[PDB]
Amino acid sequence: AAQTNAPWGLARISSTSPGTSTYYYDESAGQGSCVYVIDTGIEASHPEFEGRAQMVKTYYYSSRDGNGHGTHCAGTVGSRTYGVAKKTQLFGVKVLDDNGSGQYSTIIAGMDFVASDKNNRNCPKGVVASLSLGGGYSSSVNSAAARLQSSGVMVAVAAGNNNADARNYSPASEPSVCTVGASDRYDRRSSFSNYGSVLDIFGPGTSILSTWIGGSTRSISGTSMATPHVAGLAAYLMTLGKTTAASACRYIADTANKGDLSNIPFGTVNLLAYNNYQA
Amino acid sequence: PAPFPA
Ligand SMILES: [Hg+2]
Ligand SMILES: [Hg+2]
Repeated sequence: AAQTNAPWGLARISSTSPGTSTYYYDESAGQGSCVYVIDTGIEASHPEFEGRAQMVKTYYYSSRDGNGHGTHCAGTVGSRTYGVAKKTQLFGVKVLDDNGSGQYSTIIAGMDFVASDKNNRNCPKGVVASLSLGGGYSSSVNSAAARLQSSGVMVAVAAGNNNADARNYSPASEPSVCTVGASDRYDRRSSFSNYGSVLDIFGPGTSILSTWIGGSTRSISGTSMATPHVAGLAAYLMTLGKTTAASACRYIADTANKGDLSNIPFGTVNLLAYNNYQA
Repeated sequence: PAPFPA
């Protein structure tokens, strides 16, 4: 299948070169897989979700996304128009408040929750968790991410936006998960993107069009935006039978576009998420 | 993370 005049990030991910506008992907589109979006919540009633999204847990008074970031990221994972894995099932876990902040203990609790909750969901092709968040180094947060990963969920986490080495940021510095840097539409490292030896891969993160609260859309920038691209790609490849939750990150890096990015400091991988689609 | 710009 192809999606014509797709958002650039979607086209980038099924192209070996920058500048294309069609997103080519396999029709299976992630069906059978499940992606937990651990964020500010998701506006499940947004038409772009086609009813494939639902709220599963909140740590606040409401399960509603009064922020928009979460709806934005869920959309890149699997909305019809803006998503990588157009037929995936989305589960929202609200660990962030409507201002976009949350405590480390509630974000740890949300990760533990997914590890358990996945056991009562029917996700024949596998389970992914997408974490477009992070903060200063915490060995406890790193540790919750590693547990989630080992429980059998593909964990994709943001590198973070400080144009710094991701080693001082958590969950980003947990080696066992998949740390995602951001790039822009010219194949440059996003100016705000963290880097370092701990990154596993890059995805589109600058001016990403996706769903927003109130049934609208909006383009924002951030490595937070790159994360769902890789989470969606993982879900897509798992339903294709290419990889598993445990090896999905390494598989994405193995099949990435190599050496295409510019402004990558020595020590950081030069790998861009790539779906390898062939009609 | 990264954000929730243009
Ligand atoms: Hg987000
Ligand atoms: Hg987003």
